[PDB]
Amino acid sequence: AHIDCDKECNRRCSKASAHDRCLKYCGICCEKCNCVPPGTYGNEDSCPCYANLKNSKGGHKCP
Repeated sequence: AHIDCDKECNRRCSKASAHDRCLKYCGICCEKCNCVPPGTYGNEDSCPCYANLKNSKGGHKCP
């Protein structure tokens, strides 16, 4: 089922300069892979669904 990547991301970038560009972006990445890791770090591994989610350049396209 769909997870609250918005309500969750709301924390990831709860105080991020781009509280929007971040969340928003997550609002999409979520669709790509319903994964929301804690804070920000290697934790990604935990949720590769979104981790593996990168661009062509090979950089984290998602926040």
